[PDB]
Amino acid sequence: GDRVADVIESSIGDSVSRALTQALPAPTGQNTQVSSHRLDTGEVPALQAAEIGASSNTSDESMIETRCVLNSHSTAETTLDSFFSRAGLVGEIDLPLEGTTNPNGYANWDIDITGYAQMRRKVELFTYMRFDAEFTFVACTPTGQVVPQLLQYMFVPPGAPKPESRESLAWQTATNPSVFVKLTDPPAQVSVPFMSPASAYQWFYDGYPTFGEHKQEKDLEYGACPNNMMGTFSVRTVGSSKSKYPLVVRIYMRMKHVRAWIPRPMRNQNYLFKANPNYAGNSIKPTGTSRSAITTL
Amino acid sequence: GDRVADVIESSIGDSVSRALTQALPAPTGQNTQVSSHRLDTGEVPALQAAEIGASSNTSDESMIETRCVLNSHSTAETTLDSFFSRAGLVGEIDLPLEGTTNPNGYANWDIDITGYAQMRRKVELFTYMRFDAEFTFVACTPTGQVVPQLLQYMFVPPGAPKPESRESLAWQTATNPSVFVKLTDPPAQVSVPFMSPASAYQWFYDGYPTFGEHKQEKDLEYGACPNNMMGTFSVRTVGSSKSKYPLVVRIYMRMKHVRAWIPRPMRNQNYLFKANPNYAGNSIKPTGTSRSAITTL
Amino acid sequence: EIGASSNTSDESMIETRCVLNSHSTAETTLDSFFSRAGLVGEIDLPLEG
Amino acid sequence: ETILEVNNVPTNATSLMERLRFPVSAQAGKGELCAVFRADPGRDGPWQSTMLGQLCGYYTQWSGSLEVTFMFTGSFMATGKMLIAYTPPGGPLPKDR
Amino acid sequence: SDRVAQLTIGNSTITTQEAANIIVGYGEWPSYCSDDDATAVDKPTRPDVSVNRFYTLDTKLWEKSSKGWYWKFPDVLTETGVFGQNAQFHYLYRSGFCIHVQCNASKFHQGALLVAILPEYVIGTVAGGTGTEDSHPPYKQTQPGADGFELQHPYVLDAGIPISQLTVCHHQRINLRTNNCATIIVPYMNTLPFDSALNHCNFGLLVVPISPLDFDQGATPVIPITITLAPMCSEFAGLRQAVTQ
Amino acid sequence: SDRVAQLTIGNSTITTQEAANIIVGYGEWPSYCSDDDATAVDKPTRPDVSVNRFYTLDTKLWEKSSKGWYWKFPDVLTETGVFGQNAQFHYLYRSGFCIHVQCNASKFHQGALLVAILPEYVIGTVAGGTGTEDSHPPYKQTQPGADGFELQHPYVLDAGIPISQLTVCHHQRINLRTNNCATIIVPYMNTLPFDSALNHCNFGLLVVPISPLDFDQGATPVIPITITLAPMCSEFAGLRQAVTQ
Amino acid sequence: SIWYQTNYVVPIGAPNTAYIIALAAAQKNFTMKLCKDTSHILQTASIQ
Ligand SMILES: CCCCCCCCCCCCC/C=C\[C@H](O)[C@H](N)CO
Ligand SMILES: CCCCCCCCCCCCC/C=C\[C@H](O)[C@H](N)CO
Repeated sequence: GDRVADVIESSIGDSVSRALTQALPAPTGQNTQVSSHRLDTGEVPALQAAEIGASSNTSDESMIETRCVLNSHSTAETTLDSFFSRAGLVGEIDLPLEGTTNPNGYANWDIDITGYAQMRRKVELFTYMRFDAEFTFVACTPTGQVVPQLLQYMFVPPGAPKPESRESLAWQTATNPSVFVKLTDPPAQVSVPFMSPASAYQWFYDGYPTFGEHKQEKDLEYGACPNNMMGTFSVRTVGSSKSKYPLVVRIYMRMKHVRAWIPRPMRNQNYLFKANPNYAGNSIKPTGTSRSAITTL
Repeated sequence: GDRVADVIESSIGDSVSRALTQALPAPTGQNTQVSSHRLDTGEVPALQAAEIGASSNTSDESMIETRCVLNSHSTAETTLDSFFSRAGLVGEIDLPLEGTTNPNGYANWDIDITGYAQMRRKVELFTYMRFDAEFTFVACTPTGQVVPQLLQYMFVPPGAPKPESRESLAWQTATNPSVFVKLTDPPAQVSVPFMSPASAYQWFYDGYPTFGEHKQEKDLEYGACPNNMMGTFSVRTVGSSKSKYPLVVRIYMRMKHVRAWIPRPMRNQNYLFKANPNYAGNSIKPTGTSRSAITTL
Repeated sequence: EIGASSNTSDESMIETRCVLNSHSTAETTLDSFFSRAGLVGEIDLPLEG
Repeated sequence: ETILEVNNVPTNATSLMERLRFPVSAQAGKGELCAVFRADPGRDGPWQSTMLGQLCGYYTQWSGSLEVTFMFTGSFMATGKMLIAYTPPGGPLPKDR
Repeated sequence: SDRVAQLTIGNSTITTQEAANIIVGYGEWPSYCSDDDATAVDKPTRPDVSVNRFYTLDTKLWEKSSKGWYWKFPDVLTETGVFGQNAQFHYLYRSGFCIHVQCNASKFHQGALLVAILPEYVIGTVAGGTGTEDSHPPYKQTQPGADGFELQHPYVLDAGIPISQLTVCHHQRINLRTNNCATIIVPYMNTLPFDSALNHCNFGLLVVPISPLDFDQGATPVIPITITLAPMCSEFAGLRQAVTQ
Repeated sequence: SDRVAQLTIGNSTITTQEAANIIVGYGEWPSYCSDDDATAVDKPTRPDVSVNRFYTLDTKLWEKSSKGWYWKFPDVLTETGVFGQNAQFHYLYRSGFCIHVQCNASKFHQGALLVAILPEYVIGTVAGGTGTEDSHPPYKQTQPGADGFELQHPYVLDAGIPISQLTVCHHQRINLRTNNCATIIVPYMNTLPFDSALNHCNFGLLVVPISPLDFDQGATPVIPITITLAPMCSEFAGLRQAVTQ
Repeated sequence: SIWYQTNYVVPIGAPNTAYIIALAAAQKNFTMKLCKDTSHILQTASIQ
């Protein structure tokens, strides 16, 4: 029941996203047209204004004398599908016999793919990502030796009970997904869906997850997105007793059906911690290498 | 540009005043129909619920055995036109020769019609009133004697300069309206429009006119509507010298084209001040007279 | 006391907006809830004991 | 609808039936507090006593509206009025009505 | 199908099992201001659910020797919620109201309350008793907030006008044998389409026991009364800094 | 017909005589949330003029040895106006923004500023310098309000990412020979249709002098920079008591 | 949270105290996702 003119003539409730742009097919590189000399006034395609924040709309047809070039170079290798569907190391778990880390035949590894710099920097180019994945578990001895041993790879989502030992009752995998493998067999390989409560993962969360006063005590919460905590990956030696082969499981993740939003500046400083864009402020390095003089190369 | 359903299905901006009622013509009193005996169950027109806040919808056709009466009694004397178009005293100004009130041949009287109880209580039955008026000035001597004297009746609206004496330069009435009369002639009588900035006068203003802290110092502002302060009525003896006839001007106001909103309880206690519903709390009187016993008349 | 459950809504109890729910009921099926291999037995064939 | 046991105060054996109903006595009329409980089904609290709170343990993510039905188990001549408020997130424990 | 009611507006809901009916004040529903009637050119903000919802003020105890209480509108909601911040941040205001008064008691209690809406309930003074002093009421008593103020002389409503004729305004009666709620829906009443919420009060809400509460000891002696009220069709205009008074 | 602009939204108006143009962020205009994309069933309040209007935060002085400043959004407007009360009174929030940065100087001054919008500008620490400590930034520095916070290491934007590649986000450049304003229109950016204004910050606004300010003495040495920003297409949902942090 | 709006009123003879029974459910728009193994029930080993 709308009667006044201040609500009939309104734009409130306009859910349609008005865009200035339009994605057009670019299967090949842009071709070049033939260009001649211009000796005129008024039109100046070389003078720009970067103050507008836009980029140069210039060409080489407008700036030099060019020939017709038919470009048959494909733009198919710069897709996200090709750039990210390359299995990289995201984790590495050791099941030693003795020591300090995991001397009791089991190990839990909380999923963060931000422990090795090669795959981190490649995903931290973007702010939001939505992808399926394919994990692959390459288990072996420190020496690389392959051994006849049976393992159990359990996925423990959030809320589910983490196993406290090797003979714990969570390994029964009644509703949790698990995988059994021999190491004499090939590496395991499972495909995974997009499992977050949000429409995408996000490697940078500018804010705090919990309400309340924010003191120096619980300051470690800054940047923690629980929409990214997909849980825990556990691994044991299937048995009632101690094994005799030390083991190392390496995890290799490959994305599929990738979508990404909001590119960022790529990191030029060295990572130091996980899920934390900290740096060494004493040893700041330039993102390039130096000269001695600007006139001499 | 309305797209969501939470704004298409809305009633926001519905300016039409949805009323449950309808004014129908009632020129005469309601006629009576013939009624008989009823000896039935289910229908009980005498049992009501005043808890609903409504009034009894009963009849005498439903409660006694009645005859057909054709009522030819008119409802034309209870109109506001008839009830208020009766000229009553609203003010009384004295122009004595000596004394304390106005010994200098002029007198200003700020317009409030709430100085005599007979016309006040009759307008204070309502909360809002919008009317034209007709003022009438009956000037004479204390003894009632009529004398050959010329007067000037100036209306001084708000903002306009009040006259400080008889020979002041505001009496020149260049844009202000004035009236000259002899007292040997009939009473003056001018018609007046509805002159307020609001859509109606209001005899009760529940609030303060000025912003700011409200202390005991400026507590007299409570109830002051400046939408009712139509100004000042001034009167002098036209002359450069002192008169010799003492005078009393009486003002008699009559409404026309009356409209009124929101009836109120009529006052049962005595007025004490102007524009102020105060009472003597020690001598509270009932709005009726008493008995000695409820069983004996 | 009837033993039935509340037939109420949020359309009847608060002022709501049109929400088009595209959440699937396909994971609460018995097919999905039970087709998950779990341990039901464990047998030991020792040498002695 | 199954029983949401708000009065999860007792711990011993005999008073485990006290845990399914919370009391309503006469007060001084100053708008006091009767009871409070979180609206989180999978969290450890009153909802563990509900089928919703036990099936949601077998799942990791949930979405939708909830119902809470309160039934008065007092005399027919008893009468009263109560305010059952839902405080969305961010809201601390209210100190007053 | 009349003694039960569910008043749903916004994110709030009042259920009643012992209602009488709903009174609509002067036969008009609350509404928004037309373009014919408006004068201010600013576009008003119309927040539809954050301020149009039920608020709950405080409780008053109906004792034997209770005389009555009044609550001035919209002074009740100028320190309460998103309504009372917009009223501070804006200069103008326009809303109707749905008032709801609750008083529950047994079938062995008895009493009656008159719940009336009096527009422009200007307050008077006892003039020192003698009638000589042109005294004026304080700000504590004129606009007392949501804790209300009690009447000293409820026969004359502390203004010289009698309680008997107050049923010419809106009213319902809370008879503890018959009902425990009273719903009055009030439109906007003013000579002006808009006015300031902090200086002008549009009406007052009177709650007066005409019949005294009575019960035999053994029963519950504490019988509260709670005022519960919703703005309706609210509008705000004229935006500047926040001022309280 | 490009160097002049009048940005009118609400009861506010910014005139410019030395503009470049208006940047629309990622080619999307601010909008409201669809029924497909929404999940919360509550009806959101959409106040159209009381919060969609230009606010003016504070001034920063461009000196010779200035390094840069950042302002986190919507932390700038949580203690300011009718916007910052609804954000307190509600749990959710959704709005775009129109940022406007002013820096006026003569035709004998020179300098350049980069004015960039970086989403999810997470802040890093120097790790004690050595790189051994997993230190974390305080609340003063993460969310500093409308008085902003200055950068210590602006080459890496205090997050280990270089200033050079920041022109892949939204940006304009304030070249004192060419312009004195920079208008960026930002949509709502989140994985979620709604989020809380008090815990999550959607983006940061970086203001960095790439070229140092220079003038000969005799001129005016005080060159302020003022941030002026309007919410657009704002929406609120989930009403409870007001909480500040 | 549950607050006394008015009071719990009772006549002579009837009991001065009662009890309320809460009954929780869900609605037609409720959905669950990503099946796991429950955590708020554990088991002491050595069944039989
Ligand atoms: C049988 C074993 C299957 C194991 C399946 C593991 C599920 C993992 C899903 C991929 C999660 C994406 C990466 C997670 C988010 C981010 O790296 C961090 N949590 C946030 O910095
Ligand atoms: C030549 C002389 C003409 C005099 C005309 C006088 C104009 C008066 C217009 C009628 C005003 C209505 C009465 C005024 C309002 C109330 O009585 C009080 N001011 C408020 O209590």
